[PDB]
Order: sequence, then C-alpha cells, then structure tokens
Amino acid sequence: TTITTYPGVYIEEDASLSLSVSSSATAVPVFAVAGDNPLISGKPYIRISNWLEYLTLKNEQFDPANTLDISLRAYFINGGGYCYLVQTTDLEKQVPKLDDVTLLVAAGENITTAVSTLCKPGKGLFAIFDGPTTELKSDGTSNSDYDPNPFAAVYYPWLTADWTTTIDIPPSAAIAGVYCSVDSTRGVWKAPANVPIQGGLQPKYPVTDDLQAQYNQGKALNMIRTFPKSGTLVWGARTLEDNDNWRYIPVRRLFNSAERDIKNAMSFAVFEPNSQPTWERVRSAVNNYLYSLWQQGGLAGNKPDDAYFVQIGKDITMTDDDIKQGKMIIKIGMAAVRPAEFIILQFTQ
Amino acid sequence: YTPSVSHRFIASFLFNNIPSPLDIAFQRISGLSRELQTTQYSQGGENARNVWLAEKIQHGSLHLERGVMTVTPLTLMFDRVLRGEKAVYADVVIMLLNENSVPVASWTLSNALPVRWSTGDFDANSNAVLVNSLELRYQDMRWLGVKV
Amino acid sequence: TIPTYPGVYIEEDASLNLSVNQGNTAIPVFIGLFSPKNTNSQVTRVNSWLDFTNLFNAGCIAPITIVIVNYTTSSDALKLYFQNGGGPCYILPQLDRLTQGFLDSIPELIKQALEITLIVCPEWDSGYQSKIYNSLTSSLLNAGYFLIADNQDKNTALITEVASQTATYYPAVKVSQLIQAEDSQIAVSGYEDAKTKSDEVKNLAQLKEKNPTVYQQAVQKIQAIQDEIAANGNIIPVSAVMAGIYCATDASRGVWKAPANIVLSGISDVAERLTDDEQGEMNSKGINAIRYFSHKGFVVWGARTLQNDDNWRYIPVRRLFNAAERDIKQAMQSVVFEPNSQPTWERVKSAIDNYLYSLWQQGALAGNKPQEAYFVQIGKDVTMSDDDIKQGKMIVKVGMAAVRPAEFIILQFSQQ
Amino acid sequence: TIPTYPGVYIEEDASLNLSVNQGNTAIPVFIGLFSPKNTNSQVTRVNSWLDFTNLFNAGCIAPITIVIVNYTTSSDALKLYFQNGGGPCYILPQLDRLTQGFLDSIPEL
Amino acid sequence: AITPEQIAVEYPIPTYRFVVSVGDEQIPFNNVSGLDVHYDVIEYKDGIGNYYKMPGQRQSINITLRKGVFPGDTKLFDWINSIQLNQVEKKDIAISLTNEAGTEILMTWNVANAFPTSFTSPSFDATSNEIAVQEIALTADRVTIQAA
Amino acid sequence: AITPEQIAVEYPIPTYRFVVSVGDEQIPFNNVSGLDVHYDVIEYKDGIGNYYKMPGQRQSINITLRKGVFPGDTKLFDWINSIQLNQVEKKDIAISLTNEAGTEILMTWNVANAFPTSFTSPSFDATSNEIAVQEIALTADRVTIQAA
Repeated sequence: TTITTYPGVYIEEDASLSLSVSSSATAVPVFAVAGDNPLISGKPYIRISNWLEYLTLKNEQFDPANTLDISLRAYFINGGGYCYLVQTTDLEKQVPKLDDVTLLVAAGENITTAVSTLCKPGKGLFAIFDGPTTELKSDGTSNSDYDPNPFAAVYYPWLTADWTTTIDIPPSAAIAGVYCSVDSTRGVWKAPANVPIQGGLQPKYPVTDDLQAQYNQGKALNMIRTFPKSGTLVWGARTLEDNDNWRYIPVRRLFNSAERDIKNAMSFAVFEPNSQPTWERVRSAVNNYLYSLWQQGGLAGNKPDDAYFVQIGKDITMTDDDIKQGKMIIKIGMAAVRPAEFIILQFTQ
Repeated sequence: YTPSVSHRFIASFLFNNIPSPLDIAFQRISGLSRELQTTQYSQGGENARNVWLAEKIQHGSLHLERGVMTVTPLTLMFDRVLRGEKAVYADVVIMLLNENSVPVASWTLSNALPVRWSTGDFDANSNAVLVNSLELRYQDMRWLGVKV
Repeated sequence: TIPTYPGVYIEEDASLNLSVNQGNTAIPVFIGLFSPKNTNSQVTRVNSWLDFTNLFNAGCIAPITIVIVNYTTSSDALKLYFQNGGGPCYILPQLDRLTQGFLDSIPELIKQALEITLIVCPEWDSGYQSKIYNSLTSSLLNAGYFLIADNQDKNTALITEVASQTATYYPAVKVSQLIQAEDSQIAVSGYEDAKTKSDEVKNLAQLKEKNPTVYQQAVQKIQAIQDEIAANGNIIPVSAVMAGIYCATDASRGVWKAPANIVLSGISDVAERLTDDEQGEMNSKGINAIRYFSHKGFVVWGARTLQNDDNWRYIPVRRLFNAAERDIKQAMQSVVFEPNSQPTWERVKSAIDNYLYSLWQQGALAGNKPQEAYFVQIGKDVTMSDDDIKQGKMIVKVGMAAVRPAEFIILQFSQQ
Repeated sequence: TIPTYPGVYIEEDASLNLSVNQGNTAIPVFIGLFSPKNTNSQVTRVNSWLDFTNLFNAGCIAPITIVIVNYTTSSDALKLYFQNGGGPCYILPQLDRLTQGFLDSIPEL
Repeated sequence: AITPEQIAVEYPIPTYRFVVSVGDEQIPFNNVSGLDVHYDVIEYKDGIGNYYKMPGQRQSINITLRKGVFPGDTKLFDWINSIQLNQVEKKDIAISLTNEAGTEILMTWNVANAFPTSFTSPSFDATSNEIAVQEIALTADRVTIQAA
Repeated sequence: AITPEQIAVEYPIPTYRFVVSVGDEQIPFNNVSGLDVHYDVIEYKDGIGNYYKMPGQRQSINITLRKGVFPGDTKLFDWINSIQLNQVEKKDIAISLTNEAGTEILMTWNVANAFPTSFTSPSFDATSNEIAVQEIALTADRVTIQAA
C-alpha cells in the first residue's frame, strides 16, 4: 500500500473522501479558526489547496464533530478554491501579511473586531458574517449587534446535512463556496444569489416572505430558503449599509475587484520618473483594462464612453505640490449594473 | 470560452487490454457522431404542431488515415480480419491535446470492428505520400474530459 | 581531468557555472571571511563565478585555526550576486582574528583598487558587520563610494559616517541550500605536534589522516554549526543581492533609474513578511524593504538613502552625481600638469560640456534643452582669482538637474 | 491622504474636475462674493477648476460675519464657465460690506 | 512673427520622432506602419429602386515594426519563438509622437492584444553598406487614438 | 569621445561580414537570404460579438544562397544531383555575423535539416562584365537565433 517495495499492483481498501476543486482569483477566503485546534497551533497561517491536502495534513479520518472539518467540507463541496486558515486572535496581524486574500469568512467564530478594523475603504476586503443561531424576532431587532459596514454581509440560518450531529454547519462556509463558483462562472458583477447550494445542505429553520420583509432594508440579512421546485437557494444580495451606493453585494465586490486589478495593472509605474510620458503609459494601462471589463459585460453602458472615464494630467488631477512630493493622482469613474430584485405580476380578466 | 484547435490529437488502440505504442500517429481522424432516430407522428385534429417519437441511437463509423510504414500490431489485426479469420474487437481512445500534451477532451469506443482497408492510387505523375485508409465500426461511444 | 590522448573526454559532475555580465559604473568589493586558495591581505579581482571558484574555496565553513570554527555566508552571497546580474568584482578576504590594524587599512586597501564603486559586507553576524561599517571613514565615502548595508532591525536605522552615501535594506533572504565543500577544500592551519611542523597540515583531509582525535573535535563543531543553521533556515544577507541588482539596472536602464521594482531571483523566502503599515514606518526612516507580492513575487520596494533632505533623498539621484563626478574627474586627469593659462581653461570647459551634453541626450538630466539641464563655469574673475592661479589652482563649477522618481500613485474612484 | 509607504493608494470620493482649455483673446474677471482660502482685496489668477478649489472654498453660502449670512451663485457660475469651454481666468473676491472704496478701486485693480 | 508656443498649437506634426512601448517595456524602433481600420459594406436593393448601404464587420489590425540588429539582443525573436501550439503572451502596444527632447507626448496610438505572426531576418549581402534590420509582424484586436 | 569597446557593445551590426557553415564544412558565399518565420492565424466569431485569434501552424523555411563560380568547384551542384528518389543528405546550416577580422562571432542563425530543392546556373551573356554566379535553394525545418 503506502509502502512500495516490488513493481506491480497494490490493493488497499480505504474510505477516504474525494472532492473537486475550482480556481477563482476574486474569491480567496480566510477562515477564522479557534486557537484550540491542534493543526493551527504554533503557526501564523496554513494554506489549504483542496480536500486532499487538508486530509493529508490532518492525518485523521473525517470527523463530523469538528466545526472546522464540516466548514471546509461544505466550502469545498460548493466549489471553493484554495483558502487560508488563521486563528481568530491573529486576524488583525496576519491578514495584512497576505496579499491575495479577498474574503474574510467567519467560520463560526466571532470576528466583529477584526471586521471593524480590516474591512475599510481601499483595503479590498469583504466580510461574511453568520446570522443568529436562534429563531428570528418578529420585531425586527435580530440584527442590532451588527455594524453598518458596507464591506460585510450576513447570512441566515445555519445549515445541516446527512453527515451532521449536534453541531450545525455555519452558513458562511457554504456561502464562501458560492462566491467562488459564481465568480468563475458568470463573473464577480453577478449577484451571488438565486443559486443552489450544493450537497445535501438544508436550512435549519424556515423563513417565509413575511419574515424576510422585515430584514431586507437597513442592516439586511440574506436568507437561505427552500422553494417547492428549485430546491435550496440563496435569497438575498444586500450588504449591511442601505445606501444608493453599496446597497448590493455585486456593486461593492465589483469595485473591489476592479481596484485590485487596476492596482496590479499600473504597479509597474512605481519608482519611475514622475513626468508626462509616464502618465500617458499609465493611462493606456487603465483604459485597456476598463475596455476589457466593459466587453465582458461588467459595466453598464451601450458604448465605452458611457461606461467609464479616465482622467490624469497637470491641473486636471494634480498640482505642483503633488508632483514635487512624488504623488501621481488618477481619477477613474465607472458605472455598475444593478440587478432586478422585485417582480410584479398583474392579473386581469 | 477559448476554443480548441483541431490539428493536435492522438489515438490509442488496446488489444486484449494492451495498448499499442506504435499506432498513435495519424494524418486524419473523422469526426464522431451520435444520432437519435425519430419518427414523426400526426394526430387526427392536430394540424399545426408536430410530434417526434424517440427510437434507438445510431453511432457513426471511425475513419483513420495513415501513410505506409513498418508493420505494427494494428496492421496485423486488420490483415487477420480481412484475410477471413475470426473477428476480433479492439478498444480505441481518441484524445484531443492542449499545448502541454494534456487531453482536454477524450472519446472512448467499445468493441471496434475492422471492416475496411483501402490504399491510395499508384500514380506516375503525382507528388504525394501513399496513404492507407482504414474504417472501423464500434458498438458504443463515451466521452470524458473537461471540454467537449 | 589530465588529458593524455587526443579526442573527446566525458565527465559526470554537478558543478554549476553562471553567465558572466559586464559593467563599469557598478563594481562592488566584498569584505568577509573568504578562503583564498593562495596564502598571499590584498584585494583580488574576480571576473565571474568560475574565476572565483578557481581562486577561492567555496563553502559555508571559514578556515579553521588551531580548535575553533566559524560559519560564513560569503560564498552563497556571492552566488546570489552573480545570479542577479553581477559583473566583475573585487574580494577582500579577512583572515584570522579581526584586528584593529586590518580595520584601519580597509579604506586604503579599497582606494588602491582603482575601479571600486560599491562596498558590501556579506556576513550574517551583526557584530561583525557593525565593525566593518564603522571602519569606512567619511573621507572614503565622500571620495565617490557607495555602501550597501543590511539593516538588522525594523525600527531603527543604521548610523554611518556619511548618511547620503549609504542605503540599507531589510530583511534578509532565505535560500534552499548552502554550498557544501569537501574536506580537502576546508582550510586548516595551526596544527603542530612533535614529528610535524605547523606548515605540514593544510586542509581537513590531511588533518584527518594525521590525528583523528582533533579531527573528531573539528567535525563536532561543524556538525553543531550545520544543525544550528538548518534550524533557523539558510539565511543570507540581502546586501549581496542588491549589489547584483545595481549592476543589472545600470546596464539595462542606466544609473538615473531607481534600483527598485525589480524581481529577485535565486532566493526561496524572505526572513520576515512585512505589511504596508510597517513599510510606511521604515520608508520614512530610510530603510528600504524587500516585499512579497502575489502577482509579482519578491521585489525591491525602496529607493531612499539614509539622509532625508531635498537633495540626496533618493538613491538614483545620489548615484548619478557620483557617476558624473567620477567620469568628469577622469576627463580632467589629462589636464593636471598643463600650463595654467586661458587656453587650458577653454579646453577644460569644452571637455566637460561635451560630456554633459551626452548625458542629457540619454535622458539622465531634466529639461527640454541643454541650458535647462546643466552649466559649466570657469574664468579668471568668475570662479578663481589671481592668487589661486599663482598657486597652481584651477576651479570649475558644474551644476546639473536630475529627475525624481514617482513613489506614490493615488487612485480616486467615483460611482458615476 | 498622507502617503507613507511606496506603492498604490485607493480612495473613494465624489470630487469632479473638468478639462482645462487655453486662450489669449478671452480672459474674464469675475467679481462676486467669493471665499478665498487665504486671508490676503487682490486679483487672483485661476488656471482651471482644480486650481480654483485649491485656492477657494466652493459653495453656495458666502462667508459668515459675526450673525448674518448671504447666498452666492459665484461657485456654481464658475463651474458653468469651465463646463462651456472657459480657460484661465482671474477672480476678484469682494469681502465684508460693499463700501464705496471697493467700488472706486475696481477699475484700477 | 510666429512664437514657438504658436507652432506647438497650430502647426502639423512630423513623423520622425516617436516612442514605442511594447507591453510594459519601451523599445527603440526604426519604422512602424499598418495601423489602419477597415470595415465592410452591406448593401440591399429592392424592385422600386431603393438602395441601402451600412457598415459591416470590422477587420483585424496588422502591424509591422522594423528594428536594427544589436549585439546580445534577441527579444523580438524570443517572443515569436514562445508559441507552443496556440498559446502566446499578448501585449498592448502604444506608439506616441513625442516632444523633440522626449519629455512630452503629443498623440498616442493604442493597440490592444497583439501577438506575433511573422519574423523576418536580415538579408546577408556581401556588397551592401547597410545595417542589419529585423522586422516583426503582429495581429491585434483594436486601435484607438488619444490626443494629449 | 567614443571608444571602440563602446561601439562593439552599443552600435548596430552591419550585414556585409558573415561566415556560412554548411554541414561540417565552411563555404564562402556572396548572398544569403530567406530566413523568415511565418505563422497562420486561426479565428473564431460568435453571435454575441466575441472574436478570438490564435497562432496557427508554423510554415516551412526556404533559403537561397548565392555564390560565384570557381575553377574545379562543383560542390553545390553535387549535393542537389545526389537525390535518388526521395532520399537526400540533410545538412545543418549556420550563418554568423563575424568580427571585422573573422576571429569573433557576434550572432548566429541556426538552420536545421536543410536539403536542396532548386539550383540556378549562371546566364552566359557575351556583352556582360560580371562574374558567373550560381544559386541554390534549400528547404528546412526550423530557424533559431543565438546571441554570442
């Protein structure tokens, strides 16, 4: 078996699981892990590429009583890619060290403090919270403990499956897998809702239209509901801030992806002469990317002049003081497409 | 959505579950097709719609092209069948390769029967390679891979 | 091998050689615990990695004096230097104990080699590096020499005699494996017994067959050192890597381009992972950082010097002036003993003006026309007086304008 | 922002700037209730909309003297001027009350 | 009396001073040509004499860059030699008319997603008095003009 | 002030000094041309407006060498006259730009598996004042450039 001595065929009868892995660049999550976990103790972070790698490093059979094990299984069965495991107490110290992390996933832990510090404008991070573990209060005060952060979202309720025990799967683990699947399939600008949840996962509690009507404005909660024919779907794509901007997860996450891609596109211009020839080279790099994004359907507008604009130059974006200080300032303005959310049927005879 | 070119491919023949290492280079392999046979039915008072009823599935034939070369196991099997000996089945795996010689798409055929062998004309005014044309008929088709 | 018959010979080995580059404006000198194959304290010119292995014993163990042993990173630091685009270099091996006589002689030894432009100390020991850096007098640095230094701390900058002529980098880099040498290539000296003189033992192989007792004494320390370096990882000072990057940047883009935003090669990992907030603190203090970016890799992310002012803040500005005053000085050495008269001064002005025009053509200087980029002044009542000329003096004033790099790029995003 | 580390910074805002034009035969001077950022009555040259916002406070409320307040269209009118192809211009802010001393000095200024 | 700032505003621009950026790197070139945009025309005629004309599909952009042969430089050949089967790194190309000293850009031609299709080596003639010149041909997607 | 060592490093190379090695033998030639690499382009359009372009197959390399007629020398004609039916000796060919004295190589063009396809004899004109020149045409597989 594992000891290979003679050339030929070896027979063994195992029961280890086997799954499949996707590849999405705009969804690289970091999972908060309890400090008592033996695998994470003594290390800053652990990178997991697939279920095969995690099982090999664990060197143990799949335990449904381990919150980390079920969260990773739910995440990987939903199409998630490679992720990072970081202890909850080390989030504010290790997340800035990691450069490719885009999602901050609460895998059943409490990351309220880390989100309020890390998820800020310009940091290019989005957070996924966990909804209440109990029933929903009909007074509309089941979301009072969440901060109105436009860089985070909450999902309710927790999920169970065939391989479940006294502990229930946190919804954020499965949702993060949906993020990877939708981005690689239809793009980051498409709402990560109205999509099935893979596996045998089912919501622990039923949510009706009347219940959801209370938690779809202000600090909204995104629901995981079951419908008669379509199975279990993610129903909700609103962030924690109710504003004409950043109301929807697609708009906030599209700008996060565009900022990261643009930053990588014109990063060649650092430590270059701060003159007009450099500015023109940077403008070409930004315009080339924005046109490509518009062609894929990520921007709203019939022609590129209606979808984006780029400005850079002297007395347009920067002054003499900015140039003498080594600063180069660019303005980018892009229009995002907002989905249809309410459908009204009018019947008459 | 990037499409795949059609000039990089490989075919393998298994005789009694032994692959043939010398029969992987071919000038041309014909496309593989499956068709569901149907018959149209007409009702009594239905004069504006059509009804199609399913039937058995028809598989196409496998055609290969290759130049004249040294005798290989594939040639010996073809000669034996066409000489009047007992028929023998072969399994064929057709693979479409990418830039790293990784099969993105692959089609497997079960119980392929050699049924025809033809050769090109001997022409004294030509500038061409003598090419053998082989045709096989198989029982089932099945595709594996990330693309199709 | 030793060839006897004509024809083709076949050898199996693992020796590695690297492509040799060339340059003029970046020739570094390495001060460290090297092990020359020849006993005869003096600076030795090395043209390539092959030449170094022919003249020096490569390895991670310093020569053994009888016993004590030392761990050295000089050989692997040189390998990183050549892998990153390094050209010919000079090597100053420090043998035996670090005496004050050696430290005082360092500025004079470097000046004796006329082609040196960079000074690098490729040693992991922090105390050893501090002693070497303090031995570089302000007269040596102000004479057109640049020091690349390894900062040992993330929070406090290094202190040198001349701030504007020094650059520090942090942190060190890891490598996959060290260079291992056979027993015959490890220098051994000082052994003596009744039947043998002190000069009859030269390497570890001879020591083994003459006295296994002290041989086991030496290998225990070697094994102990090898265990210690394996535990903490194969850490190499980053100054040697930066020396190669300086050579590659000058040959490709020129001296006026900042030696930053360049990808490192041959390394495995950095000693410490840095964030943007930490790098913000170091950059203000003058410590350039080696950063890791997922889409790029390991890159140099700093171009500042230890002096923070509007004149000598950036490395490319400082190094360009060093190159210009070096080339101008070379041009004026054909005028030293000419008669001190007006026709001599006219020839001096023409020589400098011709050189400065060529510099402006390549884009080294700023401005839309030569009058905005440089000026040369020399005269009997403009720069020098009658007393200066009676004393044999000749005074010429040169001014240039350089282009500063862009360090911060700000993106302003709008919803509509 | 205040840059500390080398690299790329990201900001979210709503500030708007317009393309800058040029000319010689049409350079206007605007007299009105402007709010200069500097206390120091004198004509100030403005090259573009970005330069105007850097030297003046844009808004529809005149500076408050202690209380009385005033409504001014000077900032919006300048934005219309730049949006219609205007180039560099001079701005003559009138501060405090409208004294006759200011009126007499206008032709000389 | 005509002032130099008047010439920079009203006078046309010559062709001999330009800078070319290939990908994220700038390479000195001797000749650049072929930046053209073409469209097809779709026509429709009817019996009563109508005649409609419309623009059709835009064609692909072809570009040739000419450069001298320098010691130790094979960057352009290395680009065309990296093609595996149908995979190659595509680069954006910008050609800018420049100030006489190179410190100011006047007009830029932007070319997106270009990859090489042909490479011409210099012809070795023993009776000539010229410089070895290599030429590279590229296929692109789009061309745009941005006025500085 | 420009030193000769600077010119050897920064200046472009002329075409008129070169050495040609045919097989394992070196032969002086007057003109060498045709070392070009060409690729086809494969395109794919879809209904929603996508447009994909990829490199295709590499074409064959054709090379022509020109040489004067010397007494007792028929080496080039003997090579093309040795073709039997489809068998011929294939030789590698290298053309190197050389130092002005011939003792140093600057750049090399390597041509693999070349065999002759055509041979042009000199034209005998009684009114001419030229040297008889023969030309040979070769077909090869691959061309690579190596910088010394």
